[PDB]
Amino acid sequence: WNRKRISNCVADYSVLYNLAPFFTFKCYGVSPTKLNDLCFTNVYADSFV
Amino acid sequence: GVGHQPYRVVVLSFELLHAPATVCGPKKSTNLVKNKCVNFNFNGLKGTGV
Ligand SMILES: *[C@@H]1O[C@H](CO)[C@@H](O)[C@H](O)[C@H]1NC(C)=O
Repeated sequence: WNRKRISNCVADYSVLYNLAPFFTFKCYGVSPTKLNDLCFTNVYADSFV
Repeated sequence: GVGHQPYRVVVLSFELLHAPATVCGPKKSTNLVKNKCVNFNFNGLKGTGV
């Protein structure tokens, strides 16, 4: 699986709602609606099928 | 896709029992018994007493 480092950028997650007709969007530890209000040191995105 | 097919949504908002109740469930009332330790149910308020 491919892991992509995401850093030094502004992440607005509402744009994701135009990217894909989501079947499952579930989060652990953070509510999905407050993700625009927080700051993270580094994000990692793992992509597979 | 699944995330863009339209949906039809009905929201049923209920007002709790703080007044005389106009909307009630399909239940049948019984006779009134006074001056005796009975189990009572007044508009969904359950209890046990005289
Ligand atoms: C994905 O990329 C293609 C071309 O690269 C573009 O036509 C399409 O609009 C993009 N999808 C979204 C959701 O932006």
